[PDB]
Amino acid sequence: MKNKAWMVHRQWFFDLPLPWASGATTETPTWNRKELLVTFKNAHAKKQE
Amino acid sequence: TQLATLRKLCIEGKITNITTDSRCPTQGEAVLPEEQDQNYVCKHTYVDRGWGNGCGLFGKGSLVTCAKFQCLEPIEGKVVQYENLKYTVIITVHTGDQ
Amino acid sequence: MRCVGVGNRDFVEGLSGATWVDVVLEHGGCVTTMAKNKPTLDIELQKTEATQLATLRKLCIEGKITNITTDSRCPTQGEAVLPEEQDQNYVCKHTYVDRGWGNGCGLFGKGSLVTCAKFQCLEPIEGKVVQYENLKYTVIITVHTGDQHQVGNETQGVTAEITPQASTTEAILPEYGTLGLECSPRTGLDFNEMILLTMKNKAWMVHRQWFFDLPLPWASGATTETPTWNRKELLVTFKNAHAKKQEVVVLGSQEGAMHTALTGATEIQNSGGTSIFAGHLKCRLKMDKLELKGMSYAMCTNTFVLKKEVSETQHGTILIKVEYKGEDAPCKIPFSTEDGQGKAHNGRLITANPVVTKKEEPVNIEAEPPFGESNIVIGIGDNALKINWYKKGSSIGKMFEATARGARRMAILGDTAWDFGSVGGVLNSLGKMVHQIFGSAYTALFSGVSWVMKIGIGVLLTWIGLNSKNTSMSFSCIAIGIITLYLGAVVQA
Amino acid sequence: TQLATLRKLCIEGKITNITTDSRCPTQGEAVLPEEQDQNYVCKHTYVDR
Amino acid sequence: MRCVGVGNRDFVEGLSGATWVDVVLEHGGCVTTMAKNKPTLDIELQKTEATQLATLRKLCIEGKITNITTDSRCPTQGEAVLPEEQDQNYVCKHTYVDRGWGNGCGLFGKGSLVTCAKFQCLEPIEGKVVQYENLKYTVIITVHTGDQHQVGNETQGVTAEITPQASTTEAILPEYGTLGLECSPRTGLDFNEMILLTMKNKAWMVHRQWFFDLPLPWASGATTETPTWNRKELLVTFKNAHAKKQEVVVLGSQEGAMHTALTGATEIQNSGGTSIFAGHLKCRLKMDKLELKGMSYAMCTNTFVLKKEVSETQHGTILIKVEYKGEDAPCKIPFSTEDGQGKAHNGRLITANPVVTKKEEPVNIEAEPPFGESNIVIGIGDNALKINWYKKGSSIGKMFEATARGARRMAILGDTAWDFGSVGGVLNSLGKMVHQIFGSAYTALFSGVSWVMKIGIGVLLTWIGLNSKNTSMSFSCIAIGIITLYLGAVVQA
Amino acid sequence: HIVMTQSPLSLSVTPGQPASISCKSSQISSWGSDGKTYLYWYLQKPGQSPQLLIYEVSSRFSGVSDRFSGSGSGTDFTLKISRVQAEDVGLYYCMQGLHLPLTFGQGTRLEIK
Amino acid sequence: QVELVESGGDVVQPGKSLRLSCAASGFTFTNYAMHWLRQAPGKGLEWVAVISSDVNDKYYADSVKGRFTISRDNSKNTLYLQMNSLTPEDTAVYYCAREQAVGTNPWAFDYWGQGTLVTVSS
Amino acid sequence: SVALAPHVGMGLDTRTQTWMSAEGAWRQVEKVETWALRHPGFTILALFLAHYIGTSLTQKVVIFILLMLVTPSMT
Amino acid sequence: SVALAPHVGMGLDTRTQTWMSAEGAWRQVEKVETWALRHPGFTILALFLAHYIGTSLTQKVVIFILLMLVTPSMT
Amino acid sequence: SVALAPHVGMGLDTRTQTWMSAEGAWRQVEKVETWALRHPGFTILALFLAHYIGTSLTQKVVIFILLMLVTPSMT
Amino acid sequence: SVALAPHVGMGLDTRTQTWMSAEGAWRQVEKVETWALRHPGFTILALFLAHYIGTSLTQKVVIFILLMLVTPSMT
Ligand SMILES: *[C@@H]1O[C@H](CO)[C@@H](O[C@@H]2O[C@H](CO)[C@@H](O[C@@H]3O[C@H](CO[C@@H]4O[C@H](CO)[C@@H](O)[C@H](O)[C@@H]4O)[C@@H](O)[C@H](O[C@H]4O[C@H](CO)[C@@H](O)[C@H](O)[C@@H]4O)[C@@H]3O)[C@H](O)[C@H]2NC(C)=O)[C@H](O)[C@H]1NC(C)=O
Ligand SMILES: *[C@@H]1O[C@H](CO)[C@@H](O[C@@H]2O[C@H](CO)[C@@H](O[C@@H]3O[C@H](CO[C@@H]4O[C@H](CO)[C@@H](O)[C@H](O)[C@@H]4O)[C@@H](O)[C@H](O[C@H]4O[C@H](CO)[C@@H](O)[C@H](O)[C@@H]4O)[C@@H]3O)[C@H](O)[C@H]2NC(C)=O)[C@H](O)[C@H]1NC(C)=O
Ligand SMILES: *[C@@H]1O[C@H](CO)[C@@H](O[C@@H]2O[C@H](CO)[C@@H](O[C@@H]3O[C@H](CO[C@@H]4O[C@H](CO)[C@@H](O)[C@H](O)[C@@H]4O)[C@@H](O)[C@H](O[C@H]4O[C@H](CO)[C@@H](O)[C@H](O)[C@@H]4O)[C@@H]3O)[C@H](O)[C@H]2NC(C)=O)[C@H](O)[C@H]1NC(C)=O
Ligand SMILES: *[C@@H]1O[C@H](CO)[C@@H](O[C@@H]2O[C@H](CO)[C@@H](O[C@@H]3O[C@H](CO)[C@@H](O)[C@H](O)[C@@H]3O)[C@H](O)[C@H]2NC(C)=O)[C@H](O)[C@H]1NC(C)=O
Ligand SMILES: *[C@@H]1O[C@H](CO)[C@@H](O[C@@H]2O[C@H](CO)[C@@H](O[C@@H]3O[C@H](CO)[C@@H](O)[C@H](O)[C@@H]3O)[C@H](O)[C@H]2NC(C)=O)[C@H](O)[C@H]1NC(C)=O
Ligand SMILES: *[C@@H]1O[C@H](CO)[C@@H](O[C@@H]2O[C@H](CO)[C@@H](O)[C@H](O)[C@H]2NC(C)=O)[C@H](O)[C@H]1NC(C)=O
Repeated sequence: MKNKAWMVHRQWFFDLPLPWASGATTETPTWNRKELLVTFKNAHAKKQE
Repeated sequence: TQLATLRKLCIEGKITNITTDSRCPTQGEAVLPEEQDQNYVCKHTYVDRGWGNGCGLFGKGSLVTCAKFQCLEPIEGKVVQYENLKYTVIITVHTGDQ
Repeated sequence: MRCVGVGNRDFVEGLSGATWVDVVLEHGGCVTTMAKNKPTLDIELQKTEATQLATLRKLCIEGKITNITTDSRCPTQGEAVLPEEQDQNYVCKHTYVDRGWGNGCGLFGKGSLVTCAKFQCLEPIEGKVVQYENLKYTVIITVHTGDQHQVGNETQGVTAEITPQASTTEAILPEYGTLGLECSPRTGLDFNEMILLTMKNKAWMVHRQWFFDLPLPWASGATTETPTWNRKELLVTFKNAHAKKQEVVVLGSQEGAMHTALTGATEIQNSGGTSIFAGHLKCRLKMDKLELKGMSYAMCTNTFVLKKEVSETQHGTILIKVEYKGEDAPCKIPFSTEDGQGKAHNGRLITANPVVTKKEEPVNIEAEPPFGESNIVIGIGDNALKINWYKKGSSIGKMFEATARGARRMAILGDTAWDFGSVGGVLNSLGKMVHQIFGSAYTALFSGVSWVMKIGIGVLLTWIGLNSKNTSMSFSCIAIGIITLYLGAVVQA
Repeated sequence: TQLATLRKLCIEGKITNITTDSRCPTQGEAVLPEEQDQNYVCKHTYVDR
Repeated sequence: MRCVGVGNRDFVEGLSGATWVDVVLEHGGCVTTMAKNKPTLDIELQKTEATQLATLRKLCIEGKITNITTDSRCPTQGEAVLPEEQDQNYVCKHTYVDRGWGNGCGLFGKGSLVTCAKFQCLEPIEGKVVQYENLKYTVIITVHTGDQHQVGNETQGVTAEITPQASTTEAILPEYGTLGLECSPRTGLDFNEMILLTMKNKAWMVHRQWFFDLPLPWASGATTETPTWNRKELLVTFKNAHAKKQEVVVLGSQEGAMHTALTGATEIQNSGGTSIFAGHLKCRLKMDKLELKGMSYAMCTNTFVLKKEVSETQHGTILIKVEYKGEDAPCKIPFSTEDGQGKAHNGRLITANPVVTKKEEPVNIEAEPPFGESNIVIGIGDNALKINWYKKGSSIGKMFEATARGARRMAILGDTAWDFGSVGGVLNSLGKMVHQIFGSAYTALFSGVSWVMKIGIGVLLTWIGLNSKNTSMSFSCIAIGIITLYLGAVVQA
Repeated sequence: HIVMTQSPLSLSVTPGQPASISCKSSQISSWGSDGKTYLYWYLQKPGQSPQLLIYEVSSRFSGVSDRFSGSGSGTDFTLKISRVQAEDVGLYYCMQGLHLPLTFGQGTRLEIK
Repeated sequence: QVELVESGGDVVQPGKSLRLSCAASGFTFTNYAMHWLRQAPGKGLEWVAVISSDVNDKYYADSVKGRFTISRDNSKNTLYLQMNSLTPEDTAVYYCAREQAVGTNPWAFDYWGQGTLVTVSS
Repeated sequence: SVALAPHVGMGLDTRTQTWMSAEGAWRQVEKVETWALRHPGFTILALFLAHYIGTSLTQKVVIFILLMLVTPSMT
Repeated sequence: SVALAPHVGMGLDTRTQTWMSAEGAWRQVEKVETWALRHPGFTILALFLAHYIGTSLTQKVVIFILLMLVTPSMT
Repeated sequence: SVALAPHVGMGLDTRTQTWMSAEGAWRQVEKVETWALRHPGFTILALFLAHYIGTSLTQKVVIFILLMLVTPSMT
Repeated sequence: SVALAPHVGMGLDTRTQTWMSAEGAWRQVEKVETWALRHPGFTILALFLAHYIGTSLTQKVVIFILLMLVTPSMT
């Protein structure tokens, strides 16, 4: 990430709460769990943003 | 020497297009045409609707909001195979050099 | 009638003493207060806004490392010192390395090494605090005038404003008189022990001790062009690899970590004035100076026609939108709710006095019918149209939902929910005081417990109570466990 | 009279343009540009090679 | 070596007097047969295909209704009759309808009413059977030769056609002798209980009785253009709403219901030849005439170099690929294995004895290294190629995996798993007899039980075993509970 | 613009006899993504409108008699009739659906000998 | 059970435009791609034009490209063909072919219309 | 025919995947779950029946579960 | 799929005869009857289970009936 | 870090929804599930400890649950 | 969030120093100290619970420590 590179366990890497794409060099990747970064606020039940 | 990208996670993000389609309190679930799109992150919630909202039935309606999602600065998760790995050992003799 | 459809709307239908009733105004929903021969006005606490804010303390999330300098020391000559260590904006750290003739030292051993990095921080958190000097609650009051566009309209009503400097105010309703309104803005919410931290553009509302106990560098927030960070080591990492030298890393941006830390804290609007949209206000309503519109009007004598079919508000109250279609313009409307297969009258109006102000405009009636089948006559005589609407549910269901609503109100408002709709008296006040003491102890010894641990402790306590052979305390443990379970199942909205 | 519809549910479908992509072991999931289209139904699987 | 990479292969290694070993082919996995002095070859039942299929019964899937004719009698006398009733093409039904002076009948009362429509069927479902005479099995055999392009190459192989009339066809391998196949094709998927459901160009191998028990109307089964259909009453739904009259409505198209009623059947490709692809075959391998090429060749003394990096397969084979660099082409490749610089030779060549047949023709070797460090020496002298390897695993893990594989085979194959790779023996005969008897009884008991009902009944029966203490525990639990859970966790193949 | 060439132009056969019609393509009509071959066979009965007999190379269409069966893999496809009846008079136009400007063949003719 | 009936066919002099109409019944029209096909007397079947499920997408045969126009009035459940600059060669029996009910091709023919005759001559 | 006679457990068993295996493995379980969530009172009735017929902690549970499996799927 | 959830017993009941009320009445019973005629061994298994899980005669009868009604209904 | 010690339980409850309510709750509970599924031997260790320290079933269960909740959280 | 479940104990130990070793260790231990100093009544609650569930001093101490470690971490 960024410029620094670490060395992590395989299961630890696979078990992270972040969206992931297959990493197959596609110009536009497909994120599997996009809800882990986006919050859907709803204030006193009239609309959500 | 060479690395393959097993799976990319990502940290930042951006929400581009936001669209909402509500539904009347008892007519059922709410559906948006872009829900089936893979890069739209949708979520269903409940709201209350009435004649103030132009609905005609007083109750708890269904509301869904879809936001187009593209992600910035991803993590790469590169994996190395034993195909090309190079250990390097340096050996020095006690030559008594200056 | 305004705010008919709001989930949290609840009637306050009892006046006492000099025609005054207490009521706790909350941002969630409105109050449909009723009285005998008084207009049935609706009250919302619209918004609480803070005009001026002071910067109590700035935390910060990002950062940058500008100048990096290291001065090592020989293995036994002692500690390592850099001239910029005493500078307040240089984050230094001492470590040990091994030195020898390869390093030109002359003694083989473990030396001392210190690295100092100049630190300035980008995009800080602000941590603004509001004082009661200038705080402005805003209450909008709407009368059940039976207007054509009144059904759910959120942008028509009389506005009253309540500063802690001048709490008492008067709402001059257009034709129904002036609504005396006596509130307590200073005690609605504990604005003293709360700081409105503003990072990026979003502003939350957090506890004071929680804000002060955070692992981030802070400056005093005194509007200095260059602030002084107290704990700069909480953002900067000093890596040392197999003990030969150390380097300095600024360790990213804590913006996402803050967004994770901030779960359970209500968000606030920050654009323009930092208007808040959470919290409640306690008020006393004095409705002695309330006339009723058109008490001297005559009774209408022509057939009506429906415009929109009758529909049920989720509190079992029917909105009826009728068109007069009669030649005597201001004469009021007769409304009689004839019960099933009989002349019995077990239902009542909620709109205090329905009057057709103009022939053209359709006025909208409010009725709360009996639980069973009921025909609500809304005309004068034999030509009176008969609206038939059938209500589902019984009195027991209404009692259960009222009990649940009261339980949630007590859970959210605490001891304050004891005087919502209070008519006075000694029973209510005594109950309020007793519950205040009990809740004080309860919150004091359950403070800071997540909902998972709350429900776990509740089940553990009720199991302890079930297995105790001391009835006097076995019942008490079971009661405490039940209350703890109910709260833990509700705490987070 | 004057009935308002709110749901159309299908019975007779028709599958067109079947496309496949495959990748080596430990090289990520297969990605296909047609995934980000409403009309496309796409299912992953595992193959040996 | 067309067997490498499938992930379903399983190595048969035994041999007996007259060198015959019987193995079982399942259309999914490819067998590998190693021996002391016989070249290890691999076998895969490619495709089982039948020909000249007869049509046993024809099923209608949808209908069209025309010529609705009705007739009623006067009430309280006779019963409605219609000449069209006796016609085979017409579906009819009798109901009672109220009649009176309004309907023209003299006397009031219920009267019979018969409606006859024309059932002209459409979209038939043919059900085809196959006799054992025309069933044909094709078998592909390849010896491990170390050719350049022979790693999992599905195309190149030797084909032997096996039919029940002549089931002892022997393959003639080039330069390797003749591998003799003497197999019984009568056993396998019993094709006396198979009806092929050719329904809109998709076939299936369903059970015979289940096909006969399909409620859909069935035809005679002969080849005609206007076949008469029996049991037409259940695909047209007569509706007598109220009592004035009855209508006639065709039910609809049963294709979607059929597809979900076939949710457990096995699909087979039906285009031209009805080439079934699911099934299994038991075959004996008579390897008496079979020889290995170049046993008498001299050894190679030159440099060996990898041309493709060694990569372990799923089952532990590593697939070494090397190319000779010497001048003596018709030569034998040496081999050596050392664990920790000790010549324990704890390895094995799944290839018999790889030999170079041309100077610079690449050859590929399939070796099985031990479970720890394994230095592999190919050439001789100081230029010996040294392939370091490390098979990650444990010996007990391999035994557990082999036991699981055998259990899966015993779950799929009824009892022929006891003959899979069974090198003669008397113990295996007793095992097969016992398993045959007990499995026949067990399947007669658990005929047609659900994927989840098997698990539920197994749990219940193992609980019963753990309860009873009259030495019924030992047989009930072990014999039914564990077996039934294991089966019900596997049945949905 | 794949042009379809049919081998027979007139097929006079007695009833109760087989018949083989060939429709040879100028290019393999095998769609790569799915591996299917899009070749269709229509029959316009005299004084009628064309029907659809085999909606693929060998998967016959609904309502078609039992005897109509096709074959062919890349360019040499066949239409096999097992036993010719008196209704088989018509024009067996083959077609390729692989490419958008789809083109029919000239179409053979079948008559009773 | 589906019924495709032609309309609009009549005599016409060369150069005079004509609009053909294909009335549809027996199925939901808006979900089906439709085609126009013609058979000149004594000549092989020749496909003319195709309109897909979405109204905007259309294609024409190059021999007739730039001379015809195909339109879909799916609200009325009918198909429209606009023939312009007709040639004495452009005389044939014209058909209206539905999309395939079952299969893989986005465009195929399964049911053919009754057929209309248009004659371009002087 | 009607989707009430599937070829689930009877007959042959092979190594190849049977038609619509993964889609229909949990079909009846999903049906039972959705029926139970749509009609909750029968859970109360089944509890009553089990607790008032032949009660012993194994029988009282097996009868309840068996009835809760019978009624929805039988429908 | 869809056939597993018939619109039976939902609650709206009227004088007018419903759809397929004559044929779709005994459909579920005939399914179980055909299944029982086709698979006889599970009858013996159910008899054994009812005998060894039921201490009372009524318990045995109820267990046997429910076992017969649950497995064909399940599949 | 700051992500530890969320603003939960500070006694500022209000009618309006807070920040990241449902997501925060279920992430806090699901961290333990993911960690416990990742490393299964500590279940055996915790069972051993809570069995050799606990003298009654209630104490054993309480200690086992508390260990299984401490470890993924202290890690 | 991701800050939960750090990469600790994955069995990848090496001679070289890891990422944020001392800071990570002492922050993980100091979170509990800060939370326990912030809210002191839960000490009384935990003492009560661990005293009325524990029957021996060892069990009481263990349960008290485990509660005091669970709560700041589960929060
Ligand atoms: C998500 O949200 C973004 C923005 O929020 C949307 O972005 C749209 O991008 C398109 C271009 O890709 C914009 O179209 C431009 O519209 C200009 C407005 O002119 C007219 O506007 C009216 C509406 O008032 C339309 O009805 C007309 O049809 C016109 O479009 C238009 O002038 C412009 O064209 C000009 O510039 C281009 C570029 O130089 C020239 O090629 C062209 O010839 C002409 O000179 C564009 O067409 C559109 O306005 C944007 N939408 C906005 C700003 O709200 C995305 O579309 C949204 N959806 C997705 C999936 O991302
Ligand atoms: C932290 O680290 C940063 C950078 O890493 C340091 O930034 C230094 O900034 C000063 C200016 O504020 C830079 O001085 C410039 O030096 C130029 C080099 O010219 C000569 O260099 C030699 C060394 O090789 C010196 O010995 C001479 O004395 C000269 O400086 C010099 O040309 C330049 O002056 C020119 O430009 C200015 C601006 O236009 C004119 O006013 C001037 O007349 C002349 O034309 C500057 O003086 C210095 O180079 C930077 N250091 C670097 C890049 O390493 C900070 O000083 C560090 N410390 C702190 C506390 O921040
Ligand atoms: C889904 O699947 C379908 C079918 O399976 C695909 O359908 C394709 O549709 C396009 C048009 O939408 C077809 O394009 C046509 O290609 C013709 C090929 O001619 C040459 O092909 C070579 C490649 O071998 C090219 O390199 C040349 O440049 C040529 O294009 C082409 O001749 C034709 O154009 C001609 O006809 C049109 C209409 O008559 C004229 O307007 C045009 O001027 C020209 O005369 C088309 O461009 C394509 O053939 C179809 N493919 C198949 C397999 O049927 C879809 O594309 C798939 N995808 C989607 C999203 O639907
Ligand atoms: C909520 O209340 C506001 C204000 O009372 C409503 O706005 C009103 O909207 C109506 C039309 O919906 C306007 O009527 C129009 O008036 C003009 C000028 O008199 C006339 O020319 C038109 O023909 C029409 O009659 C009305 O003026 C307007 N009132 C204002 C702007 O003060 C609003 O509709 C109500 N409802 C909602 C959902 O907001
Ligand atoms: C599976 O087996 C087939 C058949 O053995 C392999 O096909 C063979 O491939 C090789 C190289 O790809 C062909 O050799 C070539 O010969 C031509 C003409 O001499 C020459 O110009 C090339 O440079 C190359 O040497 C060989 O002819 C061909 N044999 C055939 C088609 O029968 C195939 O490669 C094997 N593997 C796979 C994955 O299919
Ligand atoms: C059954 O119905 C068909 C169609 O409704 C009838 O066929 C019609 O017969 C009359 C003469 O009796 C013709 O004029 C019509 O053209 C026919 N319609 C067609 C063929 O579609 C038929 O007569 C009816 N009766 C029988 C016994 O078949």
